[PDB]
Amino acid sequence: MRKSVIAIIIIVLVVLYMSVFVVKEGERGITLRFGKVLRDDDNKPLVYEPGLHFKIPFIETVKMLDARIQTMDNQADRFVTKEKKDLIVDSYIKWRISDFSRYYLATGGGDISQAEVLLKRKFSDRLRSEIGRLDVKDIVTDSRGRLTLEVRDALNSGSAPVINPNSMAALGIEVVDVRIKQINLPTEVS
Amino acid sequence: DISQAEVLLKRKFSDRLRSEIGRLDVKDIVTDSRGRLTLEVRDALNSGSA
Amino acid sequence: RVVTIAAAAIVIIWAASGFYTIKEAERGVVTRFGKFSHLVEPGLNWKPTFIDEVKPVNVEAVRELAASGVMLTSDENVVRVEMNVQYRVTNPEKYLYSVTSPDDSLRQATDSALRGVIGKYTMDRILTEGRTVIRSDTQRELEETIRPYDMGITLLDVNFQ
Amino acid sequence: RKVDYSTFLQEVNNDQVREARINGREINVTKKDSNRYTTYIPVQDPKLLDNLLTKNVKVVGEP
Amino acid sequence: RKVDYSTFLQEVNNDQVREARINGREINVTKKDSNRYTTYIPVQDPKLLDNLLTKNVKVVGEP
Amino acid sequence: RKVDYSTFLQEVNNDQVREARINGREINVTKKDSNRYTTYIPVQDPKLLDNLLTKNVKVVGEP
Amino acid sequence: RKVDYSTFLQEVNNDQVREARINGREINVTKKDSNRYTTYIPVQDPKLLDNLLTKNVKVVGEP
Amino acid sequence: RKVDYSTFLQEVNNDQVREARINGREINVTKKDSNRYTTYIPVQDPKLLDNLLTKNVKVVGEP
Amino acid sequence: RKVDYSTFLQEVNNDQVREARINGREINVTKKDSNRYTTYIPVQDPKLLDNLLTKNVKVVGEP
Repeated sequence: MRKSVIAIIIIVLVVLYMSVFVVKEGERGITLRFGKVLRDDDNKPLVYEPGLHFKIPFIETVKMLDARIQTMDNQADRFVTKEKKDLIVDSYIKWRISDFSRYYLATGGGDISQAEVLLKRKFSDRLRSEIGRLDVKDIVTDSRGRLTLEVRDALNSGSAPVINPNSMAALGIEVVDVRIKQINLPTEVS
Repeated sequence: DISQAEVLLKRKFSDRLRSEIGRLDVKDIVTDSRGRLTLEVRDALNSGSA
Repeated sequence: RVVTIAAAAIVIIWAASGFYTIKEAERGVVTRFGKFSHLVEPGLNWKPTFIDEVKPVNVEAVRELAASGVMLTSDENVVRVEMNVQYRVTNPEKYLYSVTSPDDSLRQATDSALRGVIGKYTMDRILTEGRTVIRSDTQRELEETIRPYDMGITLLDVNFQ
Repeated sequence: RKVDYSTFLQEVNNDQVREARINGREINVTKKDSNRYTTYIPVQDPKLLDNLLTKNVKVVGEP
Repeated sequence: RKVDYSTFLQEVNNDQVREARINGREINVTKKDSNRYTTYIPVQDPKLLDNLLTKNVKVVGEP
Repeated sequence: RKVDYSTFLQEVNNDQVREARINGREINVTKKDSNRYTTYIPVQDPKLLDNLLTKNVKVVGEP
Repeated sequence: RKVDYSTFLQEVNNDQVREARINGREINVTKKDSNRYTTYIPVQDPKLLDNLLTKNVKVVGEP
Repeated sequence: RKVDYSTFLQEVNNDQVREARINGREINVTKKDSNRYTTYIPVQDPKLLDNLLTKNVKVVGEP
Repeated sequence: RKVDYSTFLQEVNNDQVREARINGREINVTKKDSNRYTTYIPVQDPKLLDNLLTKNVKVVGEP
């Protein structure tokens, strides 16, 4: 009767509500099934661009990957210049997810923490490789024209459609800008 | 919006006044202004005078 | 007769919840299920409830940022320097989707540009003839740094403090 | 948005606040970058208005 | 007209108000140039009355 | 006859008041020449009684 | 028999009463010569307790 | 049993109270010798709470 | 749980409380070791808010 009709319509409505999928313009998110979302669509998993989508209620779980530039700041660091004088560099790096599938697969998890620590390690390694050849006066004078652009280009290319495994392009991340906020001296020199 | 025009006016007038007051000393700008520095600033703003 | 009254009630609630207001100074970005529907002018407006969402953004207002620091000069000298940066939001989709938290990004870019410009000049030259040249070069460096990020922010003015 | 009172204070002393409107216990706080957040007063503070005024912060009453 | 409390205090400190009728929180300010407006006290300000009397400003209560 | 608060404090400091009949906010004021009027306390004042007792004027209350 | 608040203050300033039974606004006062009366506080007076405590005048509250 | 406020403050300065349960207008007090009594604030005194805190005297509020 | 006010005072002096949520009369204290308890104010203490601020203790109001 009408009670059964009401029950069935409300049940299909709540099923639709549980199965509705929404993706915001800012971020691109792919479904997280326990077993199979990895290696979907042969090698490259689905991207799931923003828009309406349909999902199985319980076989998978919602999760989102951000799709705009992020900033990672190194609060403090210690570097040795050519003349063996310690320097403290506080710098921020801006990174954008280039390819989402490779970003998800290469990083241990979808969380940005793993990619952030990988980027921090590689950037710090390259920075300590580069700054060691220079002197503190040259560092404080024209760093942007001799350190930041060169570090960014090297980190993108990977020196020292061919992709170097050493390069960050192998990871889904891409570096868009590197700047040096603050430079400090050891307390003795200060 | 008024704000952009006000900011541009602030910048141009501040630069012109800084130049003019750097040209003069304290006595000339304190004792006898007589609308000389101010008139110069005004008619330098209304024209392309530098 | 019950179904017709129910339909009338639900469409009335639909229309009633559809209306919303946007302040005169602000603009809006409306997205239907996250597809960036369009740009919305201030006033009273209508949208399909539970379908599209509107995000308001302050465009008319002018925003100011203060950047201060102990900074190293060319002649192995440290100086405390303060600046104020005035900027305003344009093309709000860029301000909303290009960079997370554009204000913090602009603050960091301002600090970096300030360091870059102050590194070139010596202490006494700053302390005496700073305002003009330091402000001009700082503004140029800051706009050059902001440009690649392609945020909606337009740099209204930078002034020495 | 709800923000607690302490960080509102060290934002005031670090002059990131531009306009504060106090209808009752609550304060409608606007930052210099035109971001607004509500704050709740835990208990009446005689030094609050003095600190707000000395930092050249715009203060608005309510009907 | 409504004028903000901080602006009113800046006005009285600059010798621009003449008489102030205080009705609880509400204050009816009359400037020296015969312009009248209304302001509201945000929170209990002990310094307000002292500032008003110090600057030779007429103060009038109401029933 | 109603007299404002500021002039009443001026009279108190100039010593032309004998006794003050305080009834809540209202103050029924009698001058030293037995002149009667009424003044109003606009906002809670923390120092009026200090000056009143300093000038040695008979202050009374009302049930 | 009711006594002025001011007169109460110069009387206790002379060390002449012993007990002060404080009942809200009204106070039951007994002098050193066993004379009892009632006095009324015009407004809230913070210095009252300090003056009464300093001069060894006993105070008692009421339920 | 009720104990006079002047005697209470003197006894607190004597460091002989251990706990004081304050009920707004009321106070429930325990001496160091396990003697229980009850006293009253005549009028609000922050110096009371200051004296109890500096004397390391337990203070107890209740819902 | 419940904790004495003086206990809270000496506790915040030694810097091991983190979050203090003020709901009018009541206080919900959060310790540095994730311990939560409840405290009550004896009487209005102006020094409380200042003391909590100077020791970098988060303070959160409630509607």
